[PDB]
Amino acid sequence: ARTKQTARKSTGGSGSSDEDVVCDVCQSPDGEDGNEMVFCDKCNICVHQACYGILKVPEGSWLCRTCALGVQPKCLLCPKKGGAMKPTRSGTKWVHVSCALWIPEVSIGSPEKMEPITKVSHIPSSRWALVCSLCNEKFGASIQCSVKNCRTAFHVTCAFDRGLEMKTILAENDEVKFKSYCPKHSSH
Ligand SMILES: [Zn+2]
Ligand SMILES: [Zn+2]
Ligand SMILES: [Zn+2]
Ligand SMILES: [Zn+2]
Ligand SMILES: [Zn+2]
Repeated sequence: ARTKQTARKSTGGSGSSDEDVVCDVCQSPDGEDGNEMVFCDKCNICVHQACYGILKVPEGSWLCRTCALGVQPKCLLCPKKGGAMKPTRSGTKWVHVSCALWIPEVSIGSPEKMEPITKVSHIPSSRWALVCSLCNEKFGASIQCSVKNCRTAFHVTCAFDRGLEMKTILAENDEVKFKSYCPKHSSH
């Protein structure tokens, strides 16, 4: 499959194939050791292996789940269509991987496969009650700024699309903490 590669040829020039391409899930621009950035050959999103559950990069074509099934579903947790999505346990509904990761109560189940997406019902009612301060659509679940006593709310996908600071911290047991910061509190 087509992957984003960073290296320097003997011909000179840039050291990256797709310089403006980021992972659709975590928006990082770089592949990592054992963690290639793989393109979907239909919708052209690029995703880390570890962000989407790609155990091994296929030598042939690769399609994301929604393209492989020929569907364009909405996310249960936000109003955005398109992007890296995974199905619920029974296959009837779909959730953005980023929404699932950044909303704490959502479960991924298998770290290797990054699916099924479960425990959506464990999201407390307060996240559904909030109105995203970025798009103002009374739909889906919103998270809040990690700053002390800042309760500005936003969808995960809206946070990514509007340039908010979305931070991941890696700990020694290989768990990952997911933090988010409103515009006023973002570092950049
Ligand atoms: Zn990623
Ligand atoms: Zn696709
Ligand atoms: Zn979503
Ligand atoms: Zn929103
Ligand atoms: Zn804030």
